[PDB]
Amino acid sequence: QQQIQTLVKEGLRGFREARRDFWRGAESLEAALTHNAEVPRRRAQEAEEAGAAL
Amino acid sequence: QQQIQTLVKEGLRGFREARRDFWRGAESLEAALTHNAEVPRRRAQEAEEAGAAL
Repeated sequence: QQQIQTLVKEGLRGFREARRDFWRGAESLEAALTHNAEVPRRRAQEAEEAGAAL
Repeated sequence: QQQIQTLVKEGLRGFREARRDFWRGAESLEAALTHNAEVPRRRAQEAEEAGAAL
């Protein structure tokens, strides 16, 4: 109950916190790499706006 | 015929060359100051294009 129960119950919990927050970061970065890429060549205000999001 | 005829005939001729070329420069600069001023605030490719003409 000290070691193995605690580990199963609440010993993976901050690894799983960090991992879901971390893949959330890459979800948003995957989306903003797309966003960064949808910039027309003529544009400059869209370029700095897209690039700030990236 | 040496001095006063020559001066009347062809003695003002390079002053008048320089002056009409010079007011021509300011005609085009008056027009390009207008041109420089017709730039929408959103724009950056129009800004550098207008500004190069100025």
